[PDB]
Amino acid sequence: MKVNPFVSSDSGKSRKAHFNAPSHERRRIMSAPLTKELRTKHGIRAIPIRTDDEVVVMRGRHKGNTGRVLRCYRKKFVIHIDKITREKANGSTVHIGIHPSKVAITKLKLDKDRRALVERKAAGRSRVTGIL
Amino acid sequence: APRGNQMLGNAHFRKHWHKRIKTWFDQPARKLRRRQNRQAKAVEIAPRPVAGLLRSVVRCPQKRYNTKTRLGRGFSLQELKAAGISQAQARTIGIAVDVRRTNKTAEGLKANADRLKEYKAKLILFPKKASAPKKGDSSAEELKVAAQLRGDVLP
Amino acid sequence: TKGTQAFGKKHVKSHTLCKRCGKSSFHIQKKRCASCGYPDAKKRTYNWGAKSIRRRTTGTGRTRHLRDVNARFRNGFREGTTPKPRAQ
Amino acid sequence: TKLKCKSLRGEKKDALQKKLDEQKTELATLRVSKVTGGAASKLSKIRVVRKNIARLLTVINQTQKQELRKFYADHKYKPIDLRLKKTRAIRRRLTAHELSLRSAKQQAKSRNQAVRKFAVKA
Amino acid sequence: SALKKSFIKRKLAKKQKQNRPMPQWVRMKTGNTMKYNAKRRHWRRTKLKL
RNA sequence: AGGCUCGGCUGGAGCUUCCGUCAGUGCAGAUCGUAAUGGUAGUAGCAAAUAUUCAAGUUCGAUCCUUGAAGACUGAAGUGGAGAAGGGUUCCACGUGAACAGUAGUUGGAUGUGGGUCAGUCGAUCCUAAGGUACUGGCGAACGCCUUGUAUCAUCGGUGGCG
RNA sequence: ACGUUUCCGACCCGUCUUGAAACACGGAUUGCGGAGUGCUUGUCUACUGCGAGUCAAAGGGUGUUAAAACCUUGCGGCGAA
RNA sequence: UAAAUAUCGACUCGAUUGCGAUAGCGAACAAGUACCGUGAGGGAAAGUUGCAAAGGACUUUGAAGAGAGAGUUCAAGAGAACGUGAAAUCGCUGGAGUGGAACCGGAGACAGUUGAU
RNA sequence: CUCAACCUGAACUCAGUCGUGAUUACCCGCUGAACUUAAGCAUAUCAUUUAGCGGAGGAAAAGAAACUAAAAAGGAUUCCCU
RNA sequence: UAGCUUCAGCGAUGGAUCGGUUGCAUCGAGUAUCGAUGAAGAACGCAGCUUGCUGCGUUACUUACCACGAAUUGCAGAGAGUGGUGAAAUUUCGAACGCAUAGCACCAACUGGGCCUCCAGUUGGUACGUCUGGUUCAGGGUUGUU
Repeated sequence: MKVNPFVSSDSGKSRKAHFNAPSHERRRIMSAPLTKELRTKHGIRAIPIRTDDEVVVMRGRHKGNTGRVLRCYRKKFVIHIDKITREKANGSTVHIGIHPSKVAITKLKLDKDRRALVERKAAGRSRVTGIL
Repeated sequence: APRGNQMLGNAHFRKHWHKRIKTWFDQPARKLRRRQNRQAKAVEIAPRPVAGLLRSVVRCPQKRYNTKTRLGRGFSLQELKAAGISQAQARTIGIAVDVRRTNKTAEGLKANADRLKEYKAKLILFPKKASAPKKGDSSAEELKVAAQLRGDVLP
Repeated sequence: TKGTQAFGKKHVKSHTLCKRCGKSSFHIQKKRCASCGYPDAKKRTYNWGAKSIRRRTTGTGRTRHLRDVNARFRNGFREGTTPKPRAQ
Repeated sequence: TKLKCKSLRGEKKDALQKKLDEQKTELATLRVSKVTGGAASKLSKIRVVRKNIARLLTVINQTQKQELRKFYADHKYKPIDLRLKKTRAIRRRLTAHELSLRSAKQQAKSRNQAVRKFAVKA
Repeated sequence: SALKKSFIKRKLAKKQKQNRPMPQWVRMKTGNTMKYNAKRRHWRRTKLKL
């Protein structure tokens, strides 16, 4: 149970915040878990997903498929993955949106900022796990 | 149309009373607020007593109550003079002064004089400048025992 | 003859657009707005017109300066200072 | 393309004016392209040019106001637009020194009467 | 009237701009609910009380 | 008896026994509120302002749109040509499928897309009329009101010289 | 059993009214909404606790599943003349 | 001349034995909006496809609306006015009755329904 | 009659300030009804209240006795219970 | 036969009911911040395509700076874009200020018209009341001096 008097356990408030969150907050909301191997490799559990990452679908009708994430449609709270597509009536091809919480990251797109973020998360995890 | 044996109605509700309504739904909130204010004042004025100034002993005015005593606004000038405390010294030491009250009876004067004497006995006075203590100033191991008093002073 | 015949003679406007409130309630001959009271220095509001007060009160517009002041108050109306000089 | 105010901060007044003129000329050309059936690729540059004009004007005004503030920093009376824009009431408030002012009687009372620090044993 | 004032003409110009069908591509936006301009005005049916 | 259980079909995410306790707790009516729907009924009716006909064009489609021929009407205090108030794009061109044009419609003051109003001489602008509204002044608990008047009133500006 | 056919019975409900099937008023049909309530003050009654007592007010102390619960009254209300 | 006091009008927060789209603010939605009145002012109705538009390619008749196939989909009888889809009212197919009302209670018969270690 | 003071009163696009207008929940000063109840109605009641005018703040106002009272006396203002 | 009535099945018209819910109602808590440095409110305008709503003001669905760190999205398109926000900017009406109130006019400089007494443009300024001081004044109102 929450103890912070300034954190609301109101379902309506939670839903309103979730569905009106700005882009930078939707970035945090659209987080995906690392696979077991990558988790042991990097020391972190989950990270805000990013374009050009590599993931594997863990649930749904496309479970088991792998590919690179093309777009993070934050407005629609979904990510488009490479090769995860269907055909419209006319024949054109459309990517199927997948919620990042239902995939697992297999490889991180790392740059200066992403490396710094992963280092921060790993250090914090080490600290808290040592304390626990 | 009252019928049978009744007590004649008396309710005062013929005014537009719906415009003036007061509820007490904030009673516990007010209690918590006053507790918080007391805590803040105690932190601000520590180690001085939270209640504040010391109050005098009084006899309730009328004969219906004159067998009881209660706390007063302060100590009269006669009382301070009898206890050997100046008005200014009382003000800086934390003793309420009732500039309006006057003593007409030795017993009433003496009760409050004894109260002042007991308070002076219980008083602990810190150095004005911690480095250099002066006369009348309390000793160091006395100052080490100083603690904030809660509730009325000399209840 | 009151009615259809008399309604054909209605071609002279009695009210026009007001400079202060933009409503077509400015009486030309009286030179006064029936809604906001222009050109009276003060504003026309009556407590019996609760709905009118609600319609024309503050907050029904933009409140640009009020919102700006509210935003600036959050940090103590600090002026003459800039964020710490940094980079990316 | 997109200018950098970090770079613009080093230019002079004449250079900034000339760059503003060039940006305005480019914007006029883009408006002509808009009216004469211009391509979407051309029309997509209008926003960039407008924001570049905005950046140039921002730098110009910031530099000018900094210079004027430095010039008038010491004058007793300053131009109305260089004074502090707090709330009207805050401006009408008494100054800190005036609030701190005390009369001779008040100073004497402070000297003589001074509350001490004490504790009362329970 | 032919002999009008500039500010009346300005108001009429804004009303003319406003009276216009909604763009078709707006209906494809995510979460869009509008299906047409619901504030269209016909000169002969609804009159501007200027 | 108030109602209840089960079966079959539809539906797609909640529901429920019993114990206490609480209530915005049960509808046929109130010319009840609100929304929807019937018989009447393919019925009343679409009848003032003299009137249309022939051939052709376009069209999937023509009493009604267009062309030509004929026959009539307003009859210059017009069913003509222009303006003031009012309207505000209804103006013009090209498309038009649905709605509207109480029949129809290929047509439209409808609808979709575009275009269109050029002034030293036409007006406003300028002068004052009836009248309005300020200043002072007075009144008024006050917002503000009253007078446009020797009430009030120290209300200025013109030639010239000098410069 | 709201199917058909026989024998017997069978006037349209609500309402005011001495009296309604009424040539008295409301009601074309269906869905949904729709009217003895809240509070203050009395009184009686039923139940519960204590009982010449009982309830304690504002308040204070405590309490972090902290608007709750728990503790707390020379004094106050009612009762005891 | 501070404190204890009043007050959600403004800004920011936490809750609820409250309402659940005729309810709850008039307004869950381009709501003080559309619209109405010269004016003061008056003032609505309007929530819901699907997990995902994958929003029905293509063939065929028609000028077109539209229809017949087909495809998508857990599902389209979820097809855009799209969750569910009641009553009133209405059309069709089959059966049965039908002389200036029709309905109804009691009692049989017929048709029909249902049960039989 | 000359010049110089003071007093009173002016003009200044003279130097530098300040006021106006909003907001309504609370706050301060004025002005001020009737419906209604009295089973009628006029005093009375509604009510020193709707409505109207003015003026502030984060609180406002009040406030350090020309007080309460008649004890063996209390001791500014504000607020709560009684 | 048809029509009418009725029963069973099927289908229309209609939008009740059920199922939640970024909405509403009420309770409680924390804070004190409008305006001549131009408020509240109104009008007009601003986007590549965007009527309305929302946002913004001619730097106009936003500039600068700082934090984070890869998007926006209907189609295009090319340290992103979001958040904070201390710098800059903030149109016209509006207490609304030159006078009037949907119009016209005065002062100064500078620039252009060739020169300029005449035009045009730009900039700055000209409201009411009031306080302090300044300058120039008026009155046998009182007084002194020649």
